[PDB]
Parts: sequence; C-alpha cells; structure tokens
Amino acid sequence: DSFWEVGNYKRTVKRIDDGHRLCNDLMSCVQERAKIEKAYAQQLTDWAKRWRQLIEKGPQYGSLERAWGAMMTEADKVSELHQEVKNSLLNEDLEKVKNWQKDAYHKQIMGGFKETKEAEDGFRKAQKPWAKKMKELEAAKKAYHLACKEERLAMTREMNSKTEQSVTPEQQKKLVDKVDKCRQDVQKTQEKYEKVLEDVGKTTPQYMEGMEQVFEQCQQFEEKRLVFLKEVLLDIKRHLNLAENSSYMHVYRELEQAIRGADAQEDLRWFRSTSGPGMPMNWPQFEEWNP
Amino acid sequence: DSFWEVGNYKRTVKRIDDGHRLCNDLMSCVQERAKIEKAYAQQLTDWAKRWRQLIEKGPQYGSLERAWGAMMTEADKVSELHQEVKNSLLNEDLEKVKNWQKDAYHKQIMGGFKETKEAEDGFRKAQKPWAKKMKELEAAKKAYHLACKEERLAMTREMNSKTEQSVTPEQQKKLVDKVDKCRQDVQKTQEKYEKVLEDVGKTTPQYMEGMEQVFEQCQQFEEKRLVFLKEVLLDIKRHLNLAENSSYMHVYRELEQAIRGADAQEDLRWFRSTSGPGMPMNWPQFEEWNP
Repeated sequence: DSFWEVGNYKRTVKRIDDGHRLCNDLMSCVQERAKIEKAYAQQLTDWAKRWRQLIEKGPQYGSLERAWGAMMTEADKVSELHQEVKNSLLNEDLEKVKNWQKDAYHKQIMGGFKETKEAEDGFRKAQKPWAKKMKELEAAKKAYHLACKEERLAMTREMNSKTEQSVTPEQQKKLVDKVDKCRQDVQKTQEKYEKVLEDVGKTTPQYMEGMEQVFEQCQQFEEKRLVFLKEVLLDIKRHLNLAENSSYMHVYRELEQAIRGADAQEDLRWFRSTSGPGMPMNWPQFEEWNP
Repeated sequence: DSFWEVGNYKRTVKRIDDGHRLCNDLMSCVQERAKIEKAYAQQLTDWAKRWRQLIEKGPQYGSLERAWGAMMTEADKVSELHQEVKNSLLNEDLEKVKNWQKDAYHKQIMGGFKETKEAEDGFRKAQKPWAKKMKELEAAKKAYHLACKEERLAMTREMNSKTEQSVTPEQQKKLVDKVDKCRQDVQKTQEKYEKVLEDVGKTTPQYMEGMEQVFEQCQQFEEKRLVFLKEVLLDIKRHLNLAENSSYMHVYRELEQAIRGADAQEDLRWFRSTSGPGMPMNWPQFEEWNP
C-alpha cells in the first residue's frame, strides 16, 4: 500500500489540488471573522450613539454627565479599532491569499489545474515501464503457479498406474507419460517468470529515481505554499491584536482620566448658584402709580 | 424666577426623584452593554468551535494545521474575557447600584419616595409664612394702587367745577368734595401697604435661613449619590478594560509563538515518509507453490 505501488502516487496529486483548496478555506475563515468583528463594532456604535442622547437629554447635569459620557466615546473608539481590524483583515490579508492563489495556480478551462495535471502526468510517465512490467510479472506468476500445480497433483494420478494394474502402456497412454511434458511445461513457464523477474529488478532504479523527480517538484510547490501560509497567519495575528497599537490602551486611560475629572462639590455648587439659594432675587420693596 | 420665589423650590425636589431615576438609567446602561459584550463572545465561540472542525477534518496536515488551529483557541480565550466582563458587569457592578438605590431611597406605598416627600415638606413649611405674607403684600399693593388711581384722575373732574360754572355747592355736592375722602382713602390704604411691606423685610431672614436648612440637606443627599456614582463608573471602567489583566496580552503571545512553531520542512518531510517515496515497500522477488 506504499507510494511504490501500481497507482498510489495519487495522494501527492490530491495534495496539490487541496493546496488551492486550503487557500479558499482560509479566505472564508478571515471573512467569517471580519463579519463577527464588525458585529461588535456596530453594536458598540449602537450603545454609544444611543446612550449619548439619553444622557445628554437630562436629568444628569454637570461633571458626572461628562464622566458618564466618557463611556459613550470609549465604545466609539473601541468600535473604531474593530472596524480597522476588519478593514485590515479583508483589504490587506484576504487579498493576499486571493492574489497568491491566482499567481501560483493556473486554470485550465479543459481540466482542473495545470499544476495538478502536469505533476500527475510526470508521475504517470515515470510509472509507464513499471506499470507494464508489473502486469507481465503477474501473468508470468500465474502462468508458472498454475502450470506447476498440475505436475504435483497430476503425478498423484501417475502413481496410480502401479496400484490396481495398468500393466501394458495400452492403458498407460498418458496415464504416466503426461508428467513428461507437464513437468517441462512447469519448467519452461518458470523461466519466463524468472526472466521478467530480472527485468523488474534491473529497471527498479529507473522507476525510483524517475518518481522522486516529480515528487521533489511537488515538495518545492508545497513548501512555497506553507512558507506563504505561515506568513499570512502571522499577519492575521498582528491585525487581530488590539494590544499592538497603544491606541487601545490609550482609550481606557482617557476614560479613567475623564471619570476622575468628576468633582461632586462643583456639581453641587453649580446647581445651588444656577437653580437654588445662590440665585439672585429682587426682594419686594415699593412700587408707585405709573401710568 | 429665582429659588427665592413663591414656589420655585420644586426643582430641588425634582432632583431627588431624578436621583433615584438615574440609578435606573445606569443599570439599564450596563445591561445593554453586557448583552452587546456577550454578543461578541458567543460569535467568537461560533467561529472558533466551527472552524476547529473544518480544519481538523482534513485537508490541512501537520504543523501549519496547529498554527491555524491556534486561531480557534485565541477566539475562545478572547471570548472568555468578554464573558468575564459580562459576568463582572452584571453580578458585581449592576447589583451595587441596585443595592444602593434600595438602601438610600425608601418607598412610600402611598406616595413617591420618603426622601422626595420629606424634603418637599420642609421647604414648604419654611415657605409657609412667606407664602401668606406675599399674598397680603399683593392685596395691599392693589388696594393702594387702585384707590390711588382715583384721586389723580378724579381730581381732573374736581377742577371742572371752575370751567363751566357750578357756582353754589348745590351742584358741587361731591363734584369737588369727593377728593376729600378719596385722598384719605389713598393715604389710609398706603399705610397697610407700608405696614405689610415692613413685616416682609423683618421676616426675610427667617424665610432664608429656613430654606437653606432643607436645601443643605438636599446637597448632603445629592453628594452622597455623586460620590457613589463616580465610584461605580470607575469600577465599570476597570471591568470594561481587557488591557488590565495581562491574560489578554498573553493570548496574542501564544498565537505568535504557536504560529512560529510552524516548520514547513518538517511537514514536507513527514508527508514524504508517511505517504510518499519514504514509504517502505516489498519489492517483487519470488513466490513458490503453497498450498
């Protein structure tokens, strides 16, 4: 069941096709993230844009309003970073895979891919001599095994020529003298087995070094993918990471900074002076008749 | 239109009610985030759990499979941190506001809140004397302004007693001698204006220092909210921040580390030895007749 069997080079071709196939799988992967990433962004914009109105239409006044309104914009700034992740994840990352797939592989309108077909042919052609000789070997194997079986079990009928009687050769026509040619039939057939056996062994190197050729070419092509794939996964990581740009870490410094900007005393004192006992007042005193 | 008017202390009571009202507003805010936060978590679990199958059911083999499978778990670890944010945001943060609201304010089955009603009464009672005296002042204002108007325009009809004729007082009954009592009507009425005017000015301090009492008590209560609110917003920030636990930063170190664990050479060499030219093989040689 090895690579060195009559036909099992197919998996190295299934690979090349699967090569182009993964490229597809991955692009879909980065896609289905972008959607999920963008899904958070839009809802952080929902909750931000929405609770900005609610807070900025009473009844929270003064500082602690701004302290609370700091949250609205943190959601916005974060929602921005995920929107960047998305715009990075699709416009840069995916269009690399898409572009490499296009450049590495080449479509054949009649057929799968030139890179799958060509490699497949090379293997097949190097296995052309072995293909035929393994068929000859098997015919020669049967030819000798079946012609041989006879001699062994058909001299059990030759020995019978002495059991009952069969004295004169009148009754022993080829009762015994079938095993003359039958044995030579076994021996002349064994020679073609041995002969085709040798031819196999002599041309094994040619079958081997020829299959290694097409295979080593498949490793070049496979490597060149794995190389590229390692890289793009690494690129996707950078892009997925919001700890890379301090811009993330900056946001939650502003939130705390703004939230410390609270000063309940000032808020209290404002409401006194604008809406309470601080408010000036025209104390009644005197009015005259005019007009 | 000041705090020192007949009735405009209402805004300091509208405040206290709005106090309990914000507590509600905020709890809803942290709620509608938790949902939105949890929304990302669940989809990062979707994309993670889902693309794990897809990758771990061919055709990606060897290292770069694990490199790619690193992403599935990063989504999981991140999705975990948002689930913590949520479980933190509701079980700890919201149940603080909910609990403080319950403890600070007290329901009055017949009425709004004891803290709104009581404060309202105190203001109203300190404005009981001013309320009445401002009504007396206004009656006294009209009483004098209307009784006065007469004398001025009704001595224009007294001067007429000399224009045409009206010699004997037979025709000048109270043609001229209405302005005798009419003037004294103006002067006796002006006295009650001046008298109620003084009473106002003397008891203004009592109206002032009495309203400041109930107001300074409203500032205590308001402050005690703003104090608590500043704190909880700060607590929500800590909880919203994934840059606080390195656990976030750790995840994207593991992803890069695992993704560098890729080694295309090993993957290539594996596929050779397990599925290619490396595979051992029983090269044809000889078979004998048995059975």
